[PDB]
Formats: sequence, structure tokens, C-alpha cells
Amino acid sequence: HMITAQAVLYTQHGEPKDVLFTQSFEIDDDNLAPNEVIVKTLGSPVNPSDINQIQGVYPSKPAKTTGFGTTEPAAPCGNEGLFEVIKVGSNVSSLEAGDWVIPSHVNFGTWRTHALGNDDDFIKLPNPAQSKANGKPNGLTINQGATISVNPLVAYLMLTHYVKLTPGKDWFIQNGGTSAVGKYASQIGKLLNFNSISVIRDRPNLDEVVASLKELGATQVITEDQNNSREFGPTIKEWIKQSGGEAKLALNCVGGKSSTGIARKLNNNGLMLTYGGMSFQPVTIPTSLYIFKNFTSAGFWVTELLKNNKELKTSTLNQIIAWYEEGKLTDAKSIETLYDGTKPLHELYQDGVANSKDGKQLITY
Amino acid sequence: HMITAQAVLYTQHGEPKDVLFTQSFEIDDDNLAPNEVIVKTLGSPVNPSDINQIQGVYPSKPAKTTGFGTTEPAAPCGNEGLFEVIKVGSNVSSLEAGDWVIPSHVNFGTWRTHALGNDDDFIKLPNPAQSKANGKPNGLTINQGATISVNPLVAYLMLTHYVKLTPGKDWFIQNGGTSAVGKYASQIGKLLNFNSISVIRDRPNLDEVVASLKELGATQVITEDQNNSREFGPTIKEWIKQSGGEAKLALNCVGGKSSTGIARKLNNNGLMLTYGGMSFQPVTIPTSLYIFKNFTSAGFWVTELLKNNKELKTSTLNQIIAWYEEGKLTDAKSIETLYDGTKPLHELYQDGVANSKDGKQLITY
Ligand SMILES: NC(=O)c1ccc[n+]([C@@H]2O[C@H](COP(=O)([O-])OP(=O)(O)OC[C@H]3O[C@@H](n4cnc5c(N)ncnc54)[C@H](OP(=O)(O)O)[C@@H]3O)[C@@H](O)[C@H]2O)c1
Ligand code: NA
Ligand code: NA
Ligand code: NA
Repeated sequence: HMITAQAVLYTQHGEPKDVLFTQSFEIDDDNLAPNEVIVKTLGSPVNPSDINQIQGVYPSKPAKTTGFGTTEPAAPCGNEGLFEVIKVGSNVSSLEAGDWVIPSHVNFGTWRTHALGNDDDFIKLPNPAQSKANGKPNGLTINQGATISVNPLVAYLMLTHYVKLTPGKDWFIQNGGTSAVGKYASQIGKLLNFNSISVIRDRPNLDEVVASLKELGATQVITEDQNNSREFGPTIKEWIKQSGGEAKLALNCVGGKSSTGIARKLNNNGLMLTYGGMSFQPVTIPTSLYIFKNFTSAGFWVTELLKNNKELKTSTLNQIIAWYEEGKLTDAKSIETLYDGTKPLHELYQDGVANSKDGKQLITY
Repeated sequence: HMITAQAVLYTQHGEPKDVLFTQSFEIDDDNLAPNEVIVKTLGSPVNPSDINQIQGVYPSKPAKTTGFGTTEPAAPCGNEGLFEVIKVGSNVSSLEAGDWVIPSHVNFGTWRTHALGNDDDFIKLPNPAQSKANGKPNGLTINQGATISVNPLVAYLMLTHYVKLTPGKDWFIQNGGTSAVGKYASQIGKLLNFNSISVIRDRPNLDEVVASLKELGATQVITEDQNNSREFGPTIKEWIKQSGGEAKLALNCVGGKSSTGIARKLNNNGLMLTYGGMSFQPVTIPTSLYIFKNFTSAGFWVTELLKNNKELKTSTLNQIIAWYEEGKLTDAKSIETLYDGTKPLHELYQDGVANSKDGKQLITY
């Protein structure tokens, strides 16, 4: 009655290609404490924050332990993932075998095959058999379940928790329009009847990307060259005037000249939220917007916001779940790599890191 | 019976050297409505906002009218000044002949010899005879009264209206430490028992400037080179550590690398207020301060803040007046040019614009 599991670990910080390895360890399913549960991993993605943890340049990080049976202290990898309950202890009533779960806290370590925890280390999601038996037209896919805990909540909370946009009338503007968060924000804008402008990098297949973002819910899509153009400012003013509303909110994950351009398109009393910085350039705002247009620039970090606010986390997650079940929200598809034991587990994640430019990478089990 | 007055006007926006002229006009002191008052100018300064109004790049400006008897609509110049009451109408009880007043609102037009207005177009200040009769050790000078409505209120409100610093413990930091507003903030910080760091440009007589700013009330003084040096950066953290407080507020009037440097020195949850800028330097903030340190950057514009808030303006002005009377506040000295009628009035102000880099220019009467 011993389960053999695999985990991706490191003994020292550095680049994933250099420091990651796979460790085998054992879990005893015949001797669970009353509140313990055992889970098997169904899938977990490679997110940028996971990589920064390994590099040692992220301010929140799991402790190095000898608990996986290593020769030296070693840390696990990954914060997001979808798990299935295999067995529960005698006092567990909130979970049963077959339930789908995600970690309730950060630093769980999701790049591995199995885990042992307490029942309150997890949040329950409905699995497809449960959604179907209760008459829902859809159930969660593995990719949808494995990525539900961050990017959908980021987009929802940025759009609803800070400024009240008037339906049909008001606008938000965002850069990184082809990012995962950007695509969730376009869909949520459409569902809540918010107008939006998406700014994106130009590309060889621009017409196809534009059509795809408008189908998700972007009202208009413009290139970074158009974002930089001062002669374009009157066209955008006329979009906003025709709707009878105002551009009240800007979402920035790029920085530099892109952040300047979307800040200039807000009406007076506008707010910018910076939630990423993929350009690695600082946020750059002209003095005149602060002084004469009452502009405010602030930050967003979902981990900090939800730290001591679990009603808000619960209520936001329930809404994302309901929209997936009703067929109203869709995920950006990941490139999936299945672990079948012929290739060491850490090499699949090393490939996921290296190929992240191709798109979101999900390792499945 | 009839007073002949002079006013500096323009019919079109542009550079003061090109568009200003002087217009003669008449005021009838025998025909006052019950609430009208006649005032005579004592002095009015040349501020940067006054020049930008004339240039057409400042969004708050007086309307062009034919009220001075011009062939075309014309606008007056200047927003602050000190006046003496000459005569009041039959229903005026708040003012009497000999009182000192400032305009109650912006866009009044202070580059002129005389004005006719309503009693509520003016705010009374005590004149030196009244301060002396009230037992105060000092009375206001003309320079103090003529410049009291902008720079002292800017410094006071930025320090008290936005974040609450704990007296004796907490810190603010500012750049442009030798500017007029910067020198007022050091003195007000000292009166409120706030600690402060002033960042200044390096200069030949640095030790003398540092001693002088510390005597005004700055706790520590550093150069821009030291602000940018991370080797120097551990010293600043220990200053704050030793005081048992936190750096909570940054005041920015420079932009660019300087704004980055003072932002990096705030503790978590800090606020930056931008109230001025340098030609081409946008405000530049690292992405990581927004996301991981809960940093917020906002603007300050005294004209907009006090637009519809006369209670706040009144209580702030009363405190600045009391501090001058009690000897607790000192002004920077202006270069004063007297109008005696041999040279047209608009030319005195044109010279004041051209020489503003020598120091604050005050035209007196
Ligand atoms: N603060 C928070 O709470 C929080 C939480 C989770 C994630 N995030 C942040 O949100 C961002 C997106 O995460 P994600 O999962 O959505 O990633 P993602 O889907 O893989 O997309 C990354 C985005 O960055 C853009 N990008 C990459 N390099 C760029 C450059 N040099 N200049 C401009 N744009 C560039 C990409 O655009 P192209 O398609 O044009 O290449 C893409 O839109 C990340 O910065 C992440 O750190 C923040
Ligand atoms: Na500017
Ligand atoms: Na100055
Ligand atoms: Na940064």
C-alpha cells in the first residue's frame, strides 16, 4: 500500500535548465491522519512566476526541505495546478475520492505526480461527471481547471473591484491583448457590457488575430504603432463620444512607451493598474496627465489582494466556474505534453520553459 | 471722480515677448453698486503658471472680453497679487478702506494698477497695523502677501491632505529641494514634526546649501548623484530604521531618473505626488514597486483641488498668515521692480519673464 511519486526539485537557485531534477518519493495511503487527504495531479502549467521562483528573484518562495527524501535540502516548483482526490482520512467530510481540487495557498509545489496535505490545503471544483449529472451543458476541461486559480480572477478583479464602468457606455483599454489575462478581460468585458480597446504587437497574421480578439469581446483592436500615433487620437475620442461614455480604466502589463500610449487615451480622473512588465521597461507617464487630468497609477497583485479576503476569492471563483459550466467563457488553448514515464519529468518542464514563447505550456498526467 | 488705470492684456496666445500690450481704462469711484469695491495693486509676481496661460498651454485661463474697452476681445494676465482697498459700496461690511486683500479665485488678472470687483471676489489679509494692534511680533511684508496664494499652500496641502505621517517618526522625501515649494515644505515639515530628506542638484557651495536647508527644517540632504547610487542606499534605510518610523510620501517636481530614485526609497504602501516637471522628463517608476510594494503615484494641482472648496482654502491660508505673523515661516526674497509710469507696464512684466532665472520677479506699485 505504498504509492511511488515523482517531483521536480532544485537544491540551488538558477536557470531551470541548470538546476532542475526529478526525485522519486513514497506516500503511504494506509496510514492517514484524520484530516489528511492524498491527491493525484491531472495537470499543471508553466507560469512566469514559477520560473522567477526557481531563479531566486521572486519575493515569495517555498522552503527547502528534506521531505522528498533528498540528500540535500531541496525546494519544489509550481503554484498552479489541478488535482484529483484519491483517499481521505477518517475526519474528512468536505472532500471525497474523485473530487477535483486546486491548492488553497501559494507555494504548494504543483510540478509533481502526487501530494499529501490537509483538507483545508485545497479548494473543491466540480468535475465533469458532476457538472453533467446536474444538468449543466458543459464541464471543466483539464486545462480550464488547471489555470482557473490565477489569470481568470486577475482579469475579473481588475475590471470590477476598482472603478465602476457603466454598461454599454464606459471603456477600458489594455495592452498585451493577446496574453491569457487579456483574452479573459475581453470576454468578461463582453459579458458585463463594457466597451474595450486592445493594444497588440503587429504580426504577419494581423487580420486573423484581430478577428479572433473581436470574437472574444474586444470592441476595437489597434497596433502598437497606432497606440504611438498622435494623429490617431481624434479617432479614439470619437469612438468614446459615440458611446456616450468615458475611458476610465487602463490595464498595463508591458510598460515603457506602450504604457504612455494607453494612459494618454483615458478621460480625466482615469486609473491605470499595472499587473505585469513583460517589456522589462519601467512605467512611463507624462507629467501633464498627473497634474491636469487627475491621473492615478497603481499596482495589482492577486496574491496580496486575496491574502486575508476569502469571501472575495470564493465569490470570484464561483462566478468563473458558473460561466465555464454555462458555456459563456473559454480558455486560451495550451500546448499539452503528457507525462508517461519514458522521459524524466523535469525535462518536460524544462522544455515547457524553453518553449513558452510558442504559447502557454501545460504538462498533463 | 474717475480713476484712470492700466492693464496688461493680450488678444491671442503666444510668447509674452510677442503678444502683450498695455490698455488704459477708467473706473468711476462715485458710482459703486452696494456690493462693489475698488482696489489698488501693491504687488504681483511672475509665476510659471502665468506664463503658460499666456502661451496657451495651461488649461485654466480667463475669458477674453471687451470689458477693458478694446476693439477685440482681450484677456488679462496674472493669478496672484496683493491689493489695497480704496473704496467700498453701501452694503459692504467685510472690507473697509485700507484693508489688504488677495483675489478669492484664480483667473482674476493681477498684472494691472487697479481693479473693480465685488466684495466676495477678495479675501482679507491683516495689514501690518492690524497685526501690531493684535499683539503679533511681525506683520506681513508685501512680498509675503503677494505670493501667499500658491507656493505656501501647495507645500502645506501636499504634506497634510493625502497621507497621515505620525509626528516624531515618519518621513517624506522630495526632489527640487532648493525650489520655493521645496523650501516651504522643509519648514512646514519641521513645524509639524515630520522627518524629511531633500534631494538637490550638486553645486560649488554644497556644504553651505546643506547647512542652510537643515536650518530651514530638512532632516537630511543628499545630492542627485547620491540618490542614484545604490552604494549610498544602505545609509538611507538606517536613518529611517533609527527613527522608528517609515518613509510614506514622496514629492516629485522633476521627473525622470530623479523620480525613480525617490520612489525607490519609500517603504511599502508609499504614495508619490507629482506637482511639477522638467520639459521632457516623464515620471518613470519601476514595475516592481507597483506590484510588490503597493506603490501609488498621483498628481497635485492646487488650482483644481481648491476650485470648489473654500473652507479648505480659508483654513490653510489662515495658518500660513499666522505663521508669518508669529515668525515661524520665511519666504524667499524676490527681485522687485517698481512701476512709476515712465515705462509701459507690459514691458516690466516682459522683463520679469525674461529674467525669471535670476530669481522670483515681483512687480510693485
Ligand atoms: N500581478 C498579478 O497578480 C499577476 C498574476 C498572474 C500573472 N501576472 C502577469 O500577467 C502577465 C501575463 O501572464 P500570462 O499568463 O497572461 O502570460 P501569456 O499569456 O503567456 O502572455 C504574455 C504576454 O506578454 C506579451 N509580451 C511578451 N514579451 C513582450 C515584450 N517584449 N513587449 C511587449 N509585450 C510582450 C505577449 O504578447 P505577444 O503575443 O505579442 O508575444 C503576451 O501578450 C505576466 O507579465 C504575468 O507576470 C500578474
Ligand atoms: Na508632460
Ligand atoms: Na522655484
Ligand atoms: Na521592475
